[PDB]
Amino acid sequence: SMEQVAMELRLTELTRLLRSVLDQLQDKDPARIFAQPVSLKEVPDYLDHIKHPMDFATMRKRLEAQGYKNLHEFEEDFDLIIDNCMKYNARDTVFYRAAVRLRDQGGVVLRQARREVDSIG
Repeated sequence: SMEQVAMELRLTELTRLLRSVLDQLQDKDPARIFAQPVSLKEVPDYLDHIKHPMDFATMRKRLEAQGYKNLHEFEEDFDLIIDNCMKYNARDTVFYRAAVRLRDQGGVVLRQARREVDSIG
């Protein structure tokens, strides 16, 4: 149907906008602390601590399959990156501090992304 096509075009345009959002958030992580999944070879206990691991590469896979239907879903995954790190790592660590700075800087970007998603529809 044409209605199904139109819905698919909207998902594609959302995907474009989320791709640009993802780029902008990841630039706020120049250390690349959040680029890849925590390795279970190097942190064998991780899944005892963290139930839903997340990272920028995993988000990019989901994005490229058009797997985010709305901005809320994408924000949920970004918050997991931050929140997981702030739980596993102590306040005094470079990892925790990196997550705080990512959260603070990413807020700016997400605030305008929400406006854009509502504005364009």
